[PDB]
Amino acid sequence: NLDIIGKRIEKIKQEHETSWHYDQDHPYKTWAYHGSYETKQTASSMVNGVVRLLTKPWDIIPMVTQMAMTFKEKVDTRTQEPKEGTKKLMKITAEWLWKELGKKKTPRMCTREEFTRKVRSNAALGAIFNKWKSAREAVEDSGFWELVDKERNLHLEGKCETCVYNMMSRAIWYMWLGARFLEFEALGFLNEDHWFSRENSLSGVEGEGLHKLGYILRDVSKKEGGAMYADDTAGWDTRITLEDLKNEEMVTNHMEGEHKKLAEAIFKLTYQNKVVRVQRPTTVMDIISRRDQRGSGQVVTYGLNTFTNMEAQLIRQMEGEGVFKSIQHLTVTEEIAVKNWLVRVGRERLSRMAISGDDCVVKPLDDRFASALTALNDMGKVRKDIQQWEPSRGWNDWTQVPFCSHHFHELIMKDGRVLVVPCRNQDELIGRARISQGAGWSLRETACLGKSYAQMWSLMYFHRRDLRLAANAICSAVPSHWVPTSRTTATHEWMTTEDMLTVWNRVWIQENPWMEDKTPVESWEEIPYLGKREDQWCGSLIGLTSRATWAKNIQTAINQVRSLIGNEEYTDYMPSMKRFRR
Ligand SMILES: c1ncc2c(n1)C[C@@H]1CC[C@H]2N1
Ligand SMILES: [Zn+2]
Ligand SMILES: [Zn+2]
Repeated sequence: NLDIIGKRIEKIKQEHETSWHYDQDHPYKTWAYHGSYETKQTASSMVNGVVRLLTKPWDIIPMVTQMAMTFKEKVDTRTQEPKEGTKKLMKITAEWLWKELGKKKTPRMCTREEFTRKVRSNAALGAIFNKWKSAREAVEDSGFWELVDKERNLHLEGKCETCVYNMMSRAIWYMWLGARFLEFEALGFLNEDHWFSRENSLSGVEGEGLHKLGYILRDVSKKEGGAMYADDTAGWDTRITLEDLKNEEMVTNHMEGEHKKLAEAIFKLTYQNKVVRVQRPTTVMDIISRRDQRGSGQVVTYGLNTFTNMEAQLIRQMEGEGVFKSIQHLTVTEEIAVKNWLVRVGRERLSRMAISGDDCVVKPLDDRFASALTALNDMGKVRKDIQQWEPSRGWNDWTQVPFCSHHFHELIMKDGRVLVVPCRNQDELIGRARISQGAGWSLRETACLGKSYAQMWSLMYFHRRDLRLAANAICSAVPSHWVPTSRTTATHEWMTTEDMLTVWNRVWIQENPWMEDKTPVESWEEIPYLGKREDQWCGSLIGLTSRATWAKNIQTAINQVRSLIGNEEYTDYMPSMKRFRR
């Protein structure tokens, strides 16, 4: 309690000495509350005019148009302590999992140099405004690094002064760039050195890319066993227990010297004890604390979610296979059985899973897994939209399994070769491409963001008639040499000025380990579409009068956008499609 968080609390007390008051009408039940102080401030979604002018039929589709318009009483809930048997299962599994992940890796600190480079090419590290304008400026000023230095030496002393969260089924905890640096220095290696790659972790998909995920699910489907299970957790980040945070901290057992000490401080002082500031309209700032739940940087959150999800799913697999009988208590001989299972078949059981943070697909040895719920429920990983003790429903076909907001189609090229392609409802794709975030977008910057969406569609969603046509239209409407951009940056092969046919050949043929025949594709007409009925099932407007008029008159839409942008060098990509090729 207050000995680890007090210093942080004390410091804030003073910067607002004119405003401090222990409010008696505070709305917190599960968060420990400390005090309040005076503020008065808040980021709505803006429309991308380039993409909207080239997607006119979707102007009358509410599922698209409603996306651009516009629970914190789930952050304020509590998880129960798991039973002794559960805690033992988790500790044995976590110990074994860090050793496996460590066999072909070496923990190490990330550098000021590495951090500086990340900030100087716009990765969302969730920082705040103050003393310097942007992150770009703070990193070049040596005063910052003295602030970082002061904190760094405070952490080696086992104490914290400035590592405080700012709150804003989503909840994002921004920190000041300094606290973010120290998190990255100690734990950045998990992402920077690919601990959750499929090669390293067997269950993981870190860095794999949307073009690989379907091939990975088809490889899991080839294993002998039961249905494919894809159970979503209800508010995963809020169900992370203090026992979870303690098993995650065991990565420090593989560290040495300074690194070990810096990493122990991040886990102890910032993850297993937290200090947060929250906007309350009644407008004040509330200084609240709690020991459990996930509140880390988004990138460390991804890696530790993947770890604890891999652990939870191996234990659910152990329950289905009868490795242990009850979660109340692991006997002496059950412990040795669990250890022996892990050593004997643990790596095989990891390969039966695809795990992306809180998102999983599991192909267990058989369907006993469906009704193996005691460990999963007692660890607090309660399933979404199903009653606590109702057996999971599994999927019989890998092409129907949801994963990372997609499903996957098997698509045969006219030349016999097999593509496994990513897909989702087309209203979701079009609605997202019509949205920008933040202020001060020039017309050129708005055009370059539209071009980023268009090139992603050409590479990932070429098989959707409407998206291949709209992607060609946007790329024809934006000057040929203008560089695609984003403001928060899977593997993004579409972020390039290289010709998209050359990039398609590299991704889907040359570098595709599931494609034996490396014969290059010479034109977009060799690249197939879904069946027309399947395209309609997944949200295509093919067949509607609105869509026919849009396609027939597309040059008029392209020319409207070219007229707004002005007298620039453009390329016509529409003749890459059979119907515009005369
Ligand atoms: C153990 N620890 C770290 C690494 C390896 N093995 C293999 C390759 C070369 C360096 C890095 N990746
Ligand atoms: Zn600190
Ligand atoms: Zn589909």
